[PDB]
Amino acid sequence: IIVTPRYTIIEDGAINKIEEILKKLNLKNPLVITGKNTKKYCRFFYDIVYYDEILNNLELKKYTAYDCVIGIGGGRSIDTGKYLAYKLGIPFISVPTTASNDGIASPIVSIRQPSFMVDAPIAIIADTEIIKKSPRRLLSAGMGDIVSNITAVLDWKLAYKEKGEKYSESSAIFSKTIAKELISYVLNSDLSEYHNKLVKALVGSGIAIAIANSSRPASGSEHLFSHALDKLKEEYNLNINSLHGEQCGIGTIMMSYLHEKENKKLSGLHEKIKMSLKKVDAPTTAKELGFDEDIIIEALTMAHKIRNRWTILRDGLSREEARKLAEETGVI
Amino acid sequence: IIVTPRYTIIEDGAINKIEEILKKLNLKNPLVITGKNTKKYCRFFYDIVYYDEILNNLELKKYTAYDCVIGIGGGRSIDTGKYLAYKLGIPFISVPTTASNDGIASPIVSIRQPSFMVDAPIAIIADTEIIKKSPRRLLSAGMGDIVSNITAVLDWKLAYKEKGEKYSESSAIFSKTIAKELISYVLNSDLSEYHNKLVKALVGSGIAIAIANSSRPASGSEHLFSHALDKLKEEYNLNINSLHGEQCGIGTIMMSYLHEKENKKLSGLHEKIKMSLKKVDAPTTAKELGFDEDIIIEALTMAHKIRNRWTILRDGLSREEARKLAEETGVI
Ligand SMILES: NC(=O)C1=CN([C@@H]2O[C@H](COP(=O)(O)OP(=O)(O)OC[C@H]3O[C@@H](n4cnc5c(N)ncnc54)[C@H](OP(=O)(O)O)[C@@H]3O)[C@@H](O)[C@H]2O)C=CC1
Ligand SMILES: NC(=O)C1=CN([C@@H]2O[C@H](COP(=O)(O)OP(=O)(O)OC[C@H]3O[C@@H](n4cnc5c(N)ncnc54)[C@H](OP(=O)(O)O)[C@@H]3O)[C@@H](O)[C@H]2O)C=CC1
Ligand SMILES: [K+]
Ligand SMILES: [K+]
Ligand SMILES: [Zn+2]
Ligand SMILES: [Zn+2]
Repeated sequence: IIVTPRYTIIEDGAINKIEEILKKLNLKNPLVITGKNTKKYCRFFYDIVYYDEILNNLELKKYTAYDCVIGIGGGRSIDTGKYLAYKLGIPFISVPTTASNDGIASPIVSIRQPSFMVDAPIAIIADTEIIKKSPRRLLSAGMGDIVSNITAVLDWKLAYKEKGEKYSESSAIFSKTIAKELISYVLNSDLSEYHNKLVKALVGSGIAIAIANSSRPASGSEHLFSHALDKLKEEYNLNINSLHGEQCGIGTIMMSYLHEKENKKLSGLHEKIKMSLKKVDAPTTAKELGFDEDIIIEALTMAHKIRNRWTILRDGLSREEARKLAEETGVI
Repeated sequence: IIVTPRYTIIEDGAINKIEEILKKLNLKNPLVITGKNTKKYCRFFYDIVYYDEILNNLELKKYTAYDCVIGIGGGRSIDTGKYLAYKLGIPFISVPTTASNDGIASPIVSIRQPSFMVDAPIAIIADTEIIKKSPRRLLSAGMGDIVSNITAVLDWKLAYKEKGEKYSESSAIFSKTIAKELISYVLNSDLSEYHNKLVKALVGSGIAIAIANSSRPASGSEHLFSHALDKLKEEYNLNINSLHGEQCGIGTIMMSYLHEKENKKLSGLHEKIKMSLKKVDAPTTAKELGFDEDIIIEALTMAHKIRNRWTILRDGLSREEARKLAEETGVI
């Protein structure tokens, strides 16, 4: 069984179409989940809750009256609403106020690792006028999440070839081509439609996940690396507000380089990815990202263990190989 | 808006999931539309109506009570139910009993030309046990409807290039790769999962249409050719039981060859397509299809006029060109 969105809207002023969509879906009493910084975009009568409240106290019969959940804001607002909808057995509507990650339209819940699959949101309502004005850092981070499809798909193919893992060529090429087109737009344009093209790309990626019934087309080694970084932040109680997308971008730079070494046909791939990220002002080094080199290296060595998913990392990098990789790609 | 299916089920015994799916969609009063040969698969107590009977006297408050339409059967049952759902402003559930064309999951209504866009079905319930047993000719025809994505996409790229028509690389490559995968499966395997792979491909193709908001990834000059054939059958009152997919398959052979003349990198594409069609016993010649060579030639010369859609046919083939084309590809 494949669950996809029913409705997808990407346009200026889309936020005003919430009610139209609810009506189309025969829904009447949403619970809105949002953030403190995004509450200003919530202009309607519906009940509103902040994702903090929910998160501190998951478990509930408190939510009995709602026939759906609307997640408005950033990745965490969305992710939290998605999870909540799942727990309540009701549809989820995704209303991103930025373009920072591919959770927007994905069936993936990433509240706490390990992440799991639920239903894709029933609707995606992406107001590009709001998104255009979101903090630049979040838009830049979104690029990180998109370029990662490239290594995710490379890693998927690899897992197919070397471990006979189940693979779909048509899903993979869809996911990959989304990334390719955005890279090529970023490298050849004035960027005046970047926010638009980025949100379309992120939504496309979520659909790819749904259709493949797997995060494989959107998540591979580069994501393992990012999760490792997250683990280490928590562990060492580091105070670094690096974004998910940013970490994935840097991850992709390095993992694309590993794939390049083994396959001369991909010559210049890692450079092109790095360039695309620089062009939109996403970080490409550990220093810009806020991390000491030892954390990057530790994250690399542990990345293959984060999940049971074969990638170009294979059975793992040594500290020495990790250091080399990170040096050669300019991450440190 | 992009409107896509919500639920997609492709598996043995899927027909028994209708109740479950209706419940998930909070739908409770369907009208079932079916055919005389497929009524036997309607094992439920819903109201049932035959498409032919609805088709003659179309235009209605007879149906005010239903909250959805379920189309069960072949292309025409589905196409009729889809149309009806659209007229009533209610969701359509698609329940194919064969795999004969891409109307299964598409937002296209093709009752009579010109065909138009509506909503994608809200659910696709494809029982591969039923479909496996459908008349072999219909399964063979389905291949015709799949390979046509290749020329459709070639024609789309050409319209982008030459007329600046709106184009999506990621949708196009998805649609095209679906066809490639299935061709490759057909040429490499024992065909024991062909029905299953075919249904998945046809559904994928419908999703591609939805996502592109256009029939472009799935319908080009080859489909024009097929419509022209249909026009001529009606006009000369020919009694030829040729299927839509069959006609598209042969169309594809010829249109590929036109693309080949201008782009040598594609050379041999049309022969591979021909081979794939032969491997599943779809017709590849006018004689197998049931037509006289003059009808083929006339259809070719009129195809570009069937709709306002720029293709490799451009402003049209002369009868002499048409004959050469059909001769050079072995169609006549
Ligand atoms: N594999 C993974 O880990 C994935 C995880 N996710 C989920 O996404 C999260 C990351 O999301 P991300 O967006 O990167 O980070 P956050 O959701 O933490 O967002 C960062 C900040 O940006 C703010 N913000 C968002 N939009 C606007 C706007 N228009 N104007 C002003 N501020 C805005 C948010 O405000 P506020 O405080 O109001 O929220 C938040 O404070 C993860 O933690 C996870 O829950 C999603 C995809 C993949
Ligand atoms: N581009 C286009 O123009 C497109 C058009 N269409 C629409 O679809 C139609 C073509 O559909 P297609 O399926 O090729 O042709 P039809 O639906 O006309 O015919 C299929 C025939 O097979 C029978 N049948 C189907 N499944 C079974 C089964 N499991 N067992 C026994 N018999 C079965 C049907 O029965 P029954 O007689 O009971 O119906 C029908 O007689 C077109 O006429 C058009 O309306 C669809 C997609 C694209
Ligand atoms: K991604
Ligand atoms: K097609
Ligand atoms: Zn991600
Ligand atoms: Zn067709």
